[PDB]
Amino acid sequence: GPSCKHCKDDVNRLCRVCACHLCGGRQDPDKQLMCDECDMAFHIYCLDPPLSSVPSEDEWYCPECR
Amino acid sequence: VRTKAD
Ligand SMILES: [Zn+2]
Ligand SMILES: [Zn+2]
Ligand SMILES: [Zn+2]
Ligand SMILES: [Zn+2]
Repeated sequence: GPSCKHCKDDVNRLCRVCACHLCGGRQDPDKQLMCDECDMAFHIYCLDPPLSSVPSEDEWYCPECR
Repeated sequence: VRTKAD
């Protein structure tokens, strides 16, 4: 083999390594921002504070990297 | 920004 050792690519499992790094959820992939440093994914609405839309800038850095 | 959908 799987791409992710932690969930073994099971779409019915939550996974904070290959899905939302905060909640593990796979839903709303168009709202999961990819960090341009660590490449973890983050639901805009799991961030604290939450972002109300997908940012327009080219790059974005998660709370663990900025 | 890149999203998981990309
Ligand atoms: Zn995984
Ligand atoms: Zn989330
Ligand atoms: Zn990051
Ligand atoms: Zn982390």
